[PDB]
Amino acid sequence: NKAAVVLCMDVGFTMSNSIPGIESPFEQAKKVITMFVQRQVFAENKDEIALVLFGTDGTDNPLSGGDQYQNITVHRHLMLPDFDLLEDIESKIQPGSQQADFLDALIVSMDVIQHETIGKKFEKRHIEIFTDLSSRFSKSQLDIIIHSLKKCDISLQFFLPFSLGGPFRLGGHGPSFPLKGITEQQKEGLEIVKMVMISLEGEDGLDEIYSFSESLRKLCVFKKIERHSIHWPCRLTIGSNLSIRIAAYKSILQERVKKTWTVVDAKTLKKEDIQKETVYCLNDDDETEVLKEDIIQGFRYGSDIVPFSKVDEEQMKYKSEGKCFSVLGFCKSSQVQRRFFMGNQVLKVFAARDDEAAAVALSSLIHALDDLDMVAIVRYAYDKRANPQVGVAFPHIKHNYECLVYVQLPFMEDLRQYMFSSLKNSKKYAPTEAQLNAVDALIDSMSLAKKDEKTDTLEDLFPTTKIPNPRFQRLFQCLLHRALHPREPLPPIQQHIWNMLNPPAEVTTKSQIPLSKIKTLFPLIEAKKK
Amino acid sequence: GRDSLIFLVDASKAMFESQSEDELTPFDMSIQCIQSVYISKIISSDRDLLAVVFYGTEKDKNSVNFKNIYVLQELDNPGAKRILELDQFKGQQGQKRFQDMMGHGSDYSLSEVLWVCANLFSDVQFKMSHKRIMLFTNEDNPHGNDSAKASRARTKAGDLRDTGIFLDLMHLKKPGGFDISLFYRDIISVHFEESSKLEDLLRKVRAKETRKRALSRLKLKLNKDIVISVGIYNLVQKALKPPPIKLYRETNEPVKTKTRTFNTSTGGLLLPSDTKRSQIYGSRIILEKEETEELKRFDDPGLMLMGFKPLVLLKKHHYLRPSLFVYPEESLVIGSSTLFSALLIKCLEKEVAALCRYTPRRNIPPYFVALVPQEEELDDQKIQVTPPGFQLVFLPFADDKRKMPFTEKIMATPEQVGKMKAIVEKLRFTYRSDSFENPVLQQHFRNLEALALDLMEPEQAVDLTLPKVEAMNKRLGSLVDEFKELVYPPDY
DNA sequence: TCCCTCTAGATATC
DNA sequence: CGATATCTAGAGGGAT
Ligand SMILES: O=P(O)(O)O[C@H]1[C@H](OP(=O)(O)O)[C@@H](OP(=O)(O)O)[C@H](OP(=O)(O)O)[C@@H](OP(=O)(O)O)[C@H]1OP(=O)(O)O
Repeated sequence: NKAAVVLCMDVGFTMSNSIPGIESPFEQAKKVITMFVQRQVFAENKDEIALVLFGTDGTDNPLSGGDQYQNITVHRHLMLPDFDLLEDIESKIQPGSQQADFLDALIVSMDVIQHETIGKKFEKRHIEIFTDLSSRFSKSQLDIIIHSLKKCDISLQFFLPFSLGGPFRLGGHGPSFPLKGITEQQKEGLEIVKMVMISLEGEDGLDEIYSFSESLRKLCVFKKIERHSIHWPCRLTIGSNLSIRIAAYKSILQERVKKTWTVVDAKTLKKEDIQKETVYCLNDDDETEVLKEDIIQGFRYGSDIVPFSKVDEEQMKYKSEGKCFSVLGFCKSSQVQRRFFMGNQVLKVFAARDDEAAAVALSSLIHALDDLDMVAIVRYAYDKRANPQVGVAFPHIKHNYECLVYVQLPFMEDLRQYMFSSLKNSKKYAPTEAQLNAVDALIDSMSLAKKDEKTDTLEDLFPTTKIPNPRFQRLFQCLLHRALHPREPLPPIQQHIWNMLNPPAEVTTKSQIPLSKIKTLFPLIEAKKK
Repeated sequence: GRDSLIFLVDASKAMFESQSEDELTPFDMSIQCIQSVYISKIISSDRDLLAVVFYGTEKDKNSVNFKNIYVLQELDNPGAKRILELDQFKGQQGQKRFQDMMGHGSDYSLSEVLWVCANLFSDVQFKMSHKRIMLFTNEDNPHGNDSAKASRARTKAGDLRDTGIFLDLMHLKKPGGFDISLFYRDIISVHFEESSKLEDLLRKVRAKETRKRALSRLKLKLNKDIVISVGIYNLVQKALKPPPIKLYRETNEPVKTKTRTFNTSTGGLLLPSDTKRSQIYGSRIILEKEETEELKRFDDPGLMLMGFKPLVLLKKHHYLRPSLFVYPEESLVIGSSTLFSALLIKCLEKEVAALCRYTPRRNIPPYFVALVPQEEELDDQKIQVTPPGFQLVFLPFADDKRKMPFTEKIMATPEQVGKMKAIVEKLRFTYRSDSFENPVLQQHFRNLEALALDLMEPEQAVDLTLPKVEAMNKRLGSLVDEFKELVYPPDY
């Protein structure tokens, strides 16, 4: 169904303290909240969003009785997000001049979750706190806070101006605030949130504490909100006497814009005014209109045109048995190169839910395939109407689960045998020693990974697979700008998008000299003829 | 424009000898190869022009009435009737019919053969792009006893090359070996080896008949200044069932279709500037076409180099869409090939992949791709199995990856893993990229063949993708029972 | 001019 | 049992 999310944002006086050259924590938190609400609104999710601000000049919460929980305001209650919330976030919300306990704000958010969810059903209750932890706070309510979070099944996430684990660029890769450059109050707040997140879920609590710049280039805000995919039940058959009940999920599937652009009149802005239609005419000269009743579909077989009615086509089309996941045979993993992978999806195949025997059988098959370094060539058909496919199911073993990964393999008609001239045995295009040395230096300098910690672990300096698609955020920004400012032109791409789409500045700085050497060693002239 | 291919098959007395071998004679070899080429052209709906000419025969048929030259098919698009006429010569009975109606073993001169080929090439009144002749013969010195004939053939090959057509020879198996350098070195335009298997000759033909059409000629930008030009090719492209064409009911010619848009009230035609694009969220957004395109624009088309990443960081299970191939294009930027070769050599040596931002065309969001360095590898027949260059691997974004429900990891005992190892080893088989055909396309084109030739019952295709259930059951023996005993409970 | 990609719309099936 | 997914069908940019 849906989930209830409460956003607890710090608007205190210290949140506006802007170090020169770096955006203030208030602005970064506003950007993160704006991105979250934009995705929730323009994807038309049914999730419920509430906004709680602590540190405001005023006080508006259902706990103020007794001069308690002061300077905490519930800006928006649990309801479907709309453009009013986005407009309020962008302009209406202003930083305050007071200071509020972030634990008291967490209590207020928990109360909002507990009270406003009565009646409605929510699979997940999530609270996200945006703060800098640079304010005095009390620890008397900690134990009951943890108890209420655990017993009410409420998730938690924390966003801070500084990361937990040169020039600073918002949304960049690698720069972070100096951990020794934070105040003692910030250190105490960090210790307290660390202990809270240890209590809530364990060692992953550190993994669930993010920074504004880091979160701007990740989907961590929606991590506790994403709905799981639907399994595809089938049986993995090896022959006719061996069958294993399996469930398949789409691990990789390209995301597309669900909403579609509707063509409307430029004056009335109505779809019904415009109407399109197709009229058929003879392709030769003196074109005459051809009525629908004179139209019969056909097919091209070489130079011959073959009439073929739809009923006949469905009668004598290829018919498959139906659902199937059948092993054709096992081949060495070296014979299946990844350059032949086809299709537009990747399936991870698990055993059937709550099936110990199926789990044992699939684990046996996976471990046998892994030990012998073999893969399974399988025939895959989604249903009775889908075209059968041939693919490879190779083992994928992790510390928490095991599965088979299915990627479709090509047919004979899908291959194209082009002839390309060799580059090694070319006397005209053979680079000299100096050119090879220059390219070696460039490759060394422009490296995107390092062997840090001396533990033989490769650190990725540019993990692009964790970066969200910039098109969605850009489209959401443009749509929001058009909705709020109809008369203004579209805004330029946000700077943090470019920062997250570019390699770290250290790589660019290192690549200066080798690139100049390459330019002076490789002559490149554009052609003017042909 | 169009490009045309002429198949030139030798009908000499030595082409019908099996050489005490169980495999097909070289004549049947060539006939089946030409048939497979015709079928492949029809499947892909290619606009190629194909012709089949036999030389060394008794009976002759051509425009110039040259002796011992017979043109079975002129330059025209392939069709069902042509494939049937070619099948007439297939097999032992087909060879017999070929001898009866055709003749063999007569004397010939190559100069007249290439003259007839040139006349056939000039006969077609079409936009001719490239003209090619494939010569099927197992004779390495056709004119070893006639120096004048050899000189005339060499001169004809020379001025035919100067005309602008290509002439590649596909030598077949001959006892004692085939020597290209003997007489055919100076005629054809390293080289492949002899043909001893049908799919060998098929691959050798397809490696030359097919022409590379670049998907896009982009620019690989190392930085703002160092820019080289590369071509993008799709080495794998999912074959699609051809769309149907609407036809007139009685006359069956294709009918042109066009779309006209108007206003439902006035009825007059409206320009694209007379409409806008709209989206409704809740109870709410008007955008122009130009704005809808502009919001999708990030970078100029091309590849922008971000850095080099070790190959161990590219997960095999992160596949997103079929990969592309990157090769230098010296036509656009002079000196691109040298830099491309140096980059390929150094990337192969260091086992790193170039990470780039990929923009296919204007007004499209960028995608991160990895240029995996790939080295040329040849076959024992000198067939280029893998071209040299970079493989463009698409990297998924965070949105493309999908989280999945978790379960407790249940491990298997070593005995069960051993039984599964035995089962896997029993069903071991060698996999090749062309081991399977598309059942849907095969059945569709079988039905089309039956309808075109007015056959009452179409030939039923054999599904090679279906597992050999009986064969695999026999091969596995009783291992399945032991595996079920060790894994499955008695009640299940 | 045609191929490939993108984007809409339809729909039988689990 | 209906919402998800797959096959199928129309425009647009670019190499030829
Ligand atoms: O950066 P990577 O080396 O590619 O690691 C990824 C990443 O996880 P970690 O960085 O925490 O290890 C994926 O999750 P994201 O952080 O990108 O959201 C995770 O996905 P799943 O475990 O959910 O599948 C994936 O795992 P897998 O290989 O099963 O796809 C895992 O890969 P590795 O653990 O092998 O590094």
